[PDB]
Amino acid sequence: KRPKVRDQEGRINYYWTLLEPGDTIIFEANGNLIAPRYAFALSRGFGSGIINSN
Amino acid sequence: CSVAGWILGNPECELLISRESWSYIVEKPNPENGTCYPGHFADYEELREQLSSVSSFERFEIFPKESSWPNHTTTGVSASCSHNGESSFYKNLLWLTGKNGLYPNLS
Amino acid sequence: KSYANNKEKEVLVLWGVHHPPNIGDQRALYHKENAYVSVVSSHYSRKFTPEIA
Repeated sequence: KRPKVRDQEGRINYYWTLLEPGDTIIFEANGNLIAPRYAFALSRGFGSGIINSN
Repeated sequence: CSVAGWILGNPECELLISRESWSYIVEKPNPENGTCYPGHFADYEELREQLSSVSSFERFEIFPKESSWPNHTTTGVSASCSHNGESSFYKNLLWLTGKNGLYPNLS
Repeated sequence: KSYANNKEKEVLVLWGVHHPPNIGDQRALYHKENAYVSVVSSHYSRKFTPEIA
C-alpha cells in the first residue's frame, strides 16, 4: 500500500535501455509487464541540449 | 509535458509525435504533464543526457499491437491517464491483462 | 507503521536491518526462518532481507 497520488495507488516503475546495432533484446514475463509498443532509432549529432525557458 | 511524458507518449500531449528533427529541446521549469501513472523513472537524468545529443530519431513499432499478443488482452486504461475525459494510457506502452481468465507466459 | 511529514521541512529518517550471526539467533530473536523489511515512500521503495552468515 502506497500513498494516494493522481487518483491511483498502485505504481508503475519505468525502465529503459539502449540496444546497440546488430543486437537482440528479449522480454520474458509471467505477469506485471507494461510492454513496449514504440521504440526510437536514435541518430546522434553534437550541438544540442535541453533548456528551460518561458 | 516533460521529457518523460514526451518519451513515454503521454496521452495529453500528442503534438510532439510528428516532430522528428530539432536543434534543441525547451522544457517548462516545472513541467506538470509528465508520467501520469505514479512511479519511478529509472535513470531519468541519464536518459535526459542521452537525449541531449540526439538530432533526430525514428519512431517504429517495436511490437505491433495487432499481431504480437494474441494470448493477452492489450487494452488497459487508467483514470489518471485520460484523454478528452475518456480513460487512456501511454501511446508507447501496452498494459497486458489475462484473457479468458488465464495469463500465459510471454517470451 | 507510518509517519506523515507535517513539519513542512525535510525529515531525515534513519533505520537499520539486522543480520544475525546464525539461524539460531534468527529463530530466537524473531521466531522466523526468513524475514523481510520493506520501507516505502512517495519516491523511495526498498525491500531488505536478512543475510544470515
